[PDB]
Amino acid sequence: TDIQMTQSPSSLSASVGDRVTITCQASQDISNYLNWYQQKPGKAPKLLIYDASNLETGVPSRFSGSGSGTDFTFTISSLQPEDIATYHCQQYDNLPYTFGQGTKLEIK
Amino acid sequence: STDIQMTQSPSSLSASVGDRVTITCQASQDISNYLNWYQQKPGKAPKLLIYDASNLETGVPSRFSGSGSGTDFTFTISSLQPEDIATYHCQQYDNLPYTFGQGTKLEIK
Repeated sequence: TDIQMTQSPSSLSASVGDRVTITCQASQDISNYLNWYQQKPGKAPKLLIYDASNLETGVPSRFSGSGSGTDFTFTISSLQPEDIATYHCQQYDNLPYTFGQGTKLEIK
Repeated sequence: STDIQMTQSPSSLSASVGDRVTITCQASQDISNYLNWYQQKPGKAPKLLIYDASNLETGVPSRFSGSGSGTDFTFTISSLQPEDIATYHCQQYDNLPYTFGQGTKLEIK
């Protein structure tokens, strides 16, 4: 009965300056309880956005999140080099707080 | 409140099939037992192995275990198998933002 998180796409390539758009779907209504993490090799995954739309400390304004209920979107308005990473969503409405499969970003 | 910093050790290790694997995570503040351990393989969701410090998640092999409460936590793979080669992380969920250790990458010797 775990909540199924469906994250899209699995990987994508884009150019510096480009808008990057990633989606997650929860298998049932999780209100606004969705986190977005950023992961670089050898480093701790880092939470950038929480409560679907709120930014953490030092997170630049080019990052945003939207959505409520069952459908959520993570956007990077203008891709920068330091943004190359794998991103994961996570719902924290009901335990276990399950994650999406991740999206690996790469430069074109 | 300052974000909780998880200090995970070691960063990487090599061992033989069957070996006991030991990973530790120290929290910068008391997080009671709100600590999970995940396995990360390329292209996949973080897979929950242990939750609330010491509980085995449904369907996960019993060779995976955890202990600790407060600040000092230990994760064990009692006998390393080839399918267990992966990176492992701890994560606290006592308080948003939920924060991860830096990970431990395993390899076969």
